[PDB]
Amino acid sequence: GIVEQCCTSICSLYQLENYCN
Amino acid sequence: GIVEQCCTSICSLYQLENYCN
Amino acid sequence: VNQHLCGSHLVEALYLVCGERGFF
Amino acid sequence: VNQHLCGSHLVEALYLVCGERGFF
Repeated sequence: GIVEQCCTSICSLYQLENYCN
Repeated sequence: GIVEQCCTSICSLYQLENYCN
Repeated sequence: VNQHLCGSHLVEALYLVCGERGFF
Repeated sequence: VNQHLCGSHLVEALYLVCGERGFF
């Protein structure tokens, strides 16, 4: 999920945008 | 500048985008 | 630069990218 | 949530928002 993608690995703006309301 | 806007105060995505190459 | 976003830093990044509505 | 971006946290935010080209 988001913690694996952004915390364990490095994520992009577009990936973060996938989790917006 | 950007440090006054984002560090001293709180800045938005759009403000950060103003400083992109 | 440390490009990892964990905990409160991830939450700030999400509020930054998404706006006040925030996220799920 | 601490929404201030200083030092390395500002530089990370800029690399996030802008991409590799980065910023000025």
